[PDB]
Amino acid sequence: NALLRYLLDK
Amino acid sequence: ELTPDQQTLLHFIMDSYNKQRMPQEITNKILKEAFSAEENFLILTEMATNHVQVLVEFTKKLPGFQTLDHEDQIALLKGSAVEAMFLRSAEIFNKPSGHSDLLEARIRNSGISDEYITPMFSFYKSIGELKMTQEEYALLTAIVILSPDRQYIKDREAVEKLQEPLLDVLQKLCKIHQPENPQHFAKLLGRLTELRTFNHHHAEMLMSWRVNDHKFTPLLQEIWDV
Ligand SMILES: COc1cccc(-c2ccc(NC(=O)C3=C(C(=O)O)CCC3)c(F)c2)c1
Repeated sequence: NALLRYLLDK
Repeated sequence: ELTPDQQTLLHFIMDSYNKQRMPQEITNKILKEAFSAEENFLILTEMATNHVQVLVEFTKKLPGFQTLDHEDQIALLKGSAVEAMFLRSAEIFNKPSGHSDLLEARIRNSGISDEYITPMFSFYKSIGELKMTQEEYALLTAIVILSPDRQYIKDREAVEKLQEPLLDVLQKLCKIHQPENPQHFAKLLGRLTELRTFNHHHAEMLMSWRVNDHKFTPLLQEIWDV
């Protein structure tokens, strides 16, 4: 879930 | 009878819910592109992609969400994605009708059969009869996202504590906006039950698309575990 974590963390 | 703190909650959720877009570029395509299963699915892809970006932005701002365990954060996000998307589609559907017919025709011709598509539109009509205000759609969306019942949640009580205040708020709003129908709140929760049947329905949609050789873009693949 790199992409989802990336969007939640920006 | 919203509390001061409830009214603050409500403003915050409302501010976040309308910090949105149907980007103009996707509207332009809906109303202007060529019409084939191929183009229509590309448009649908863009629409789904926008819904998911919107969902992520809304989710991260929900009070308390940042305090949650980081794997639970993802489990809530993935667990809510289908439900939240179709609720937002229902809101939109129920807001011109030429624009609506053209969009509906695209969705009905985006590479899978009408038995997969009709149930969405019956649901949009069903919830539409309820005449919900924007505040009701926003709180319901928050309640869908902060569900303590989703698969894989490690700390369900922490999520329940964030969901409870929203349900209290929604109950009061139902009495403010529909004072003459005291079953309104109960009806909203009955439509949530209806909404949950889309999880299985969505998975069958994806399966039909993929047998038909359609591919999904990166964000959709991740959110829906394709
Ligand atoms: C590309 O992958 C998939 C897979 C499964 C469902 C969908 C889908 C289905 C329906 C909609 N949208 C709508 O039905 C409607 C509106 C909207 O999204 O804004 C408004 C009217 C109806 C939508 F935006 C996306 C996409």
